[PDB]
Amino acid sequence: HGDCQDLQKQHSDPCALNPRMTRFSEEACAVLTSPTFEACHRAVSPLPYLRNCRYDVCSCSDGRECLCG
Amino acid sequence: STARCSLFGSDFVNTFDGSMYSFAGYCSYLLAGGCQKRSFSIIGDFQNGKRVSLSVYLGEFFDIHLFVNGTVTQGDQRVSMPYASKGLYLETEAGYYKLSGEAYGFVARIDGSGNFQVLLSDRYFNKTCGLCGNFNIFAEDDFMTQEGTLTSDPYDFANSWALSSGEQWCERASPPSSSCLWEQCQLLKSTSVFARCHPLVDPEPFVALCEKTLCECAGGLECACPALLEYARTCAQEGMVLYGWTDHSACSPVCPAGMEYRQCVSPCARTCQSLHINEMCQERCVDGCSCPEGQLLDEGLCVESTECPCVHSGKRYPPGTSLSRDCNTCICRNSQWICSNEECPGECLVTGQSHFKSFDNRYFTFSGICQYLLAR
Amino acid sequence: GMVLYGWTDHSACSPVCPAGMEYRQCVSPCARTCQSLHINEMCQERCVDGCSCPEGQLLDEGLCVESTE
Amino acid sequence: GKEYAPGETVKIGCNTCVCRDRKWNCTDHVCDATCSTIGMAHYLTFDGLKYLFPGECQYVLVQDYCGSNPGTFRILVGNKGCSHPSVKCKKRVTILVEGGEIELFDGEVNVKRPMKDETHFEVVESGRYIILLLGKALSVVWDRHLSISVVLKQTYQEKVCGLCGNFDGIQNNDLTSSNLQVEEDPVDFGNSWKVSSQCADTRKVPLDSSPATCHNNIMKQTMVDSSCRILTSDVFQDCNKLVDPEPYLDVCIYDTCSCESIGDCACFCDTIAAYAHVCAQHGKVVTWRTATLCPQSCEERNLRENGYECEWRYNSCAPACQVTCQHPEPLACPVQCVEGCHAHCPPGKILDELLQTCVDPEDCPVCEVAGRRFA
Amino acid sequence: SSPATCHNNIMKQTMVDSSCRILTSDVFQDCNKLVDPEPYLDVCIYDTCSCESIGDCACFCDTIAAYAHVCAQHGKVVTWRTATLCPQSCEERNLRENGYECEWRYNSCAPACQVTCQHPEPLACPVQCVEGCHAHCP
Ligand SMILES: *[C@@H]1O[C@H](CO)[C@@H](O[C@@H]2O[C@H](CO)[C@@H](O[C@@H]3O[C@H](CO)[C@@H](O)[C@H](O)[C@@H]3O)[C@H](O)[C@H]2NC(C)=O)[C@H](O)[C@H]1NC(C)=O
Ligand SMILES: *[C@@H]1O[C@H](CO)[C@@H](O)[C@H](O)[C@H]1NC(C)=O
Ligand SMILES: *[C@@H]1O[C@H](CO)[C@@H](O)[C@H](O)[C@H]1NC(C)=O
Ligand SMILES: *[C@@H]1O[C@H](CO)[C@@H](O)[C@H](O)[C@H]1NC(C)=O
Ligand SMILES: *[C@@H]1O[C@H](CO)[C@@H](O)[C@H](O)[C@H]1NC(C)=O
Ligand SMILES: [Ca+2]
Ligand SMILES: [Ca+2]
Repeated sequence: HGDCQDLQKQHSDPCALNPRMTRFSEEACAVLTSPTFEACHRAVSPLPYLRNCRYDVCSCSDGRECLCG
Repeated sequence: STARCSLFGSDFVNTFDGSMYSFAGYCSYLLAGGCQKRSFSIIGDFQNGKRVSLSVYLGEFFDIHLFVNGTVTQGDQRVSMPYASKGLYLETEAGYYKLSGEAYGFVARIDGSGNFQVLLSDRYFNKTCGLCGNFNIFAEDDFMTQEGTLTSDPYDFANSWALSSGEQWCERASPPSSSCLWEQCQLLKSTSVFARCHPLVDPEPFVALCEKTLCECAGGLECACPALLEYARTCAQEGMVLYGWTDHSACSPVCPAGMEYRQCVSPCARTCQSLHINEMCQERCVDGCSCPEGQLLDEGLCVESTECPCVHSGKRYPPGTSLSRDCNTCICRNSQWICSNEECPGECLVTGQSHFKSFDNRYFTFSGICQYLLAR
Repeated sequence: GMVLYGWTDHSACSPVCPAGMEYRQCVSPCARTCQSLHINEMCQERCVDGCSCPEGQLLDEGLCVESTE
Repeated sequence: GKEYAPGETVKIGCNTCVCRDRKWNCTDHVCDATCSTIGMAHYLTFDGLKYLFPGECQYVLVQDYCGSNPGTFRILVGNKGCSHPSVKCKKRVTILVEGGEIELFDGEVNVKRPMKDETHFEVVESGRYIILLLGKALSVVWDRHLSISVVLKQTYQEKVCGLCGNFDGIQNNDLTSSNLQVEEDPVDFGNSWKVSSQCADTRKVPLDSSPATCHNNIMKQTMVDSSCRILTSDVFQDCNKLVDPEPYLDVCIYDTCSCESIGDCACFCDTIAAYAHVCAQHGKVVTWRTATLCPQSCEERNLRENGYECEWRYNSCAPACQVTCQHPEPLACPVQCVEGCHAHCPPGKILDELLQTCVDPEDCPVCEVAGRRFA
Repeated sequence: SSPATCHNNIMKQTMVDSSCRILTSDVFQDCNKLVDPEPYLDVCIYDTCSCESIGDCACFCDTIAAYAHVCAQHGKVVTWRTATLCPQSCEERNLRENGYECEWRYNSCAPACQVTCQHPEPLACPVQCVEGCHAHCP
């Protein structure tokens, strides 16, 4: 559809706009690099899945279900 | 060039341009900060529809929380006052708690009533974003939601700025559904005390909120006076300060002792532990308080000029409280110790492996192997 | 010849006068009120101690009332 | 250390001494002194005392409104956010001589209130420094980043006060506070010269050397000591006879542990620059900058239109004040050995004022009336 | 991210992000269209947390120079070295006997291979845009 506006520069850090929730995002989205998941670290690299968690929690309104999503 | 937005009354708001309304929330809304390159943010914490605490945020590393009862923190610590740090001087002023940032540009107070004030600068023109609205002279289109669209409902506009952090999740805000004898609000429309602020601002909206508050009137004279300070401060900042109001019906804005509320006090506020440098107080009039004229201020309260205590090593001593050195001693006058010189014995120590101490005090190490002459 | 300035702030016992209680030094005896012609240049009297009421109130025969009344 | 045949002389900075009957006989001449900021937390009084005092508001460097005489000048050295020696540090200096301020901040000088006695008011830009002359005796030398120095000739003897002592020739009592009491440690001494009474005086650092940013690595503590042990390495072995590198080393250990530098190396080159500057005042010019150790260039401002006329070079210490169509007569610049980048044009075609290109002497002012440039 | 050297200060991890966010500042904006500055940012954040510099600053300028090297291969030469950001000089080797004849200058990328009495014929130098200090004799 040609009436949709083309987005300009994508923005990487969403919690540069909500600095209240910076400690919680880093603290919570850290189980992925922890011995709870240690078996799976050799099957799929948890690199993209960590920054996805950080972005999801900093950005979305209800971070309780964005964390476990 | 410097504007002013304030949060006052009980559940009221004013912006950088004038369009002013009400809102009572729960979720630490965003009061100011540019929304293309953020680089700092003022966040206003509420609780149960009230106003508790105030906080800044630099980048993503440094916090500071200021609170309404004068207690200050660090994010998880409990710092004292004044506490200068990486920029951001917390202080006190004519009785109110000031947070000054001049590298970035803003100054924020909290008075005894818990009313907030923040003054921005000219380089944020057409770039501010938060709940205090954008900063352009045109005063009507100042309800841009975070999406960028424009609305008309105060609540739908102001719910788009709430900020949540981890443990604290917040809900949607709904206007309170509670409706409702003298009309002293027109005191802005009759007396000639305020008559000179008329050609700069329009006194209608203040009367509007004043009757809104008159609806409640959970008290005798609390109905109107919080609606009256703000108009004074606004037309004071507008270019001409009112002189000698509060002499007719006002409700005596509170500060602890002395209570000498007055306009045009010098923020320098001469005390007696000072160097009496003149000429270097080029600051505008600020309302506030002080304590009469014949007294000088101490850190806690203010005392008569005859009793400024002296200081040695950070201790405080009452006048006429001579301390004793080994060699001499002298007496505290009005913050001016006056000792008399006198030669006192000297010692030349020689200890350790090879560690000397001269007769005056010079310490050193020599370590040579022979016989030497130590004194004569 | 040298009038004392700003005492009474330390230990005095507040010399008594009926209303206002604004005891102060160097007050003009002209005592401006609203029932007058606001004629200036004819207040050539030396300092006199006495009483008045703040600044925003003008004196009537009994007491002083705000300028509006 | 060395032999000296009878009748031979020696000069020490300011005075000359000669040998007479196995004892040195020589003359006395109280001459000028210098109070300076060694680095960015340490001070050096007029009689040569070193102390540590990190603060963050406006203080008093040196004034003379304290004795039983009418004051003249006053220099205030309020610094911004330098309670910790990080790279974000910035400093400001305000000078109140007769009726003006000068505001040394960032780029250059201001004149925010003209002085009625510009008859001896000069500003000179030589090397990498700026030199201010404010009267018969008073001078100020500025690095443009963080080191401020002040020179007073013998007239102001025993007549000033501040964070620089009272200049009488005794070290012991030159640590007195503003209320006529001799303190013990520098931290409670320096709170008394604070201008505004709402600063939150600095408390005290209880620990010993190697501040907390160090001693938790000793992989970083043992690189810093060797990295700036070049104060004794090979070029400074002639300096070390005349001035001892005991205090400057201890400056370098500080504000290098406590200074997280990322792409800006100025936190380290400036201490070595200070020590080298002090050597130059004793006639021991040194060269210490390599291609891999705090390198410096001055070819950027070299007339990009053509540029082949290479009119700029980096010299050892480049004698200080050179005449031009600005002050066509020698001045009294108390430095004479300014390190920096220098212009060495031939005897004719002296250097200009504004465009930084040597030109023939025609472009001098037409007249000196009203003290204007007049092209 | 932020090795154990970082995330224990975040007065240094907030000082090293903005210290080398200059890859998107004003000069490299031409490159950002043709090569994205995403992997080189992650290169810069690393080995600056874990690289304590005292008097030597090559640990940081080299990343920026590598990214500039990448850009110039795409015909988008840039100039980023100032007097207060990774300064460089080359006039030390300028014939100290006289010195007034300046034959060395610092150019943008100083095209690589020039003929002399070493190989009087063009070579195959697959860079041709070597930044450095250069000699521009007639
Ligand atoms: C000014 O207001 C603030 C908040 O309105 C007051 O801070 C609050 O102080 C109480 C008293 O200590 C704190 O309660 C304590 O919390 C800890 C941690 O949960 C708990 O272990 C204790 O048993 C106690 O319940 C409360 O957390 C704290 N709220 C904050 C810091 O947000 C402050 O005391 C007031 N000032 C004065 C002078 O009272
Ligand atoms: C504010 O900025 C926008 C975009 O830069 C511009 O379109 C608008 O006209 C500006 N408003 C004013 C009042 O200058
Ligand atoms: C030094 O020499 C001068 C003249 O040569 C003489 O007047 C003076 O007394 C001498 N002083 C000493 C200490 O020998
Ligand atoms: C510095 O300048 C002086 C005077 O012009 C000169 O004698 C000296 O050789 C110069 N130093 C260098 C390294 O060129
Ligand atoms: C770099 O060299 C080229 C070719 O010699 C020249 O055209 C260009 O002007 C030079 N750049 C600078 C900044 O001198
Ligand atoms: Ca607006
Ligand atoms: Ca002395």
